[PDB]
Amino acid sequence: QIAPGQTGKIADYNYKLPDDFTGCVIAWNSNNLDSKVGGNYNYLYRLFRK
Amino acid sequence: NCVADYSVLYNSASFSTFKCYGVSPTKLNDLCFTNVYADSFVIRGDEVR
Repeated sequence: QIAPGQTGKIADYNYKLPDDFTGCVIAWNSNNLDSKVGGNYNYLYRLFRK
Repeated sequence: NCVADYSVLYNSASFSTFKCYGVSPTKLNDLCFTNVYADSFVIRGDEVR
């Protein structure tokens, strides 16, 4: 969902990328860095906006 | 002969292939249609393409 012209809860309710982007979206795995055994709930997500 | 609310499906957060062709997925709620045809199915994953 992190690319121009797309939709979705992140693309629509978190962070919109304009249709005329000039740049790069780089991403990697963070399984061994950001996850914990009991669950890492420090990252919050919205599902509802006006 | 009935009112269609496509937001229940579009914002259902349960689908994975909600692609739309010839109509903006966000604009079904505004458009009016003579009829819809809903085709039921059951196919494998690699074949949803």
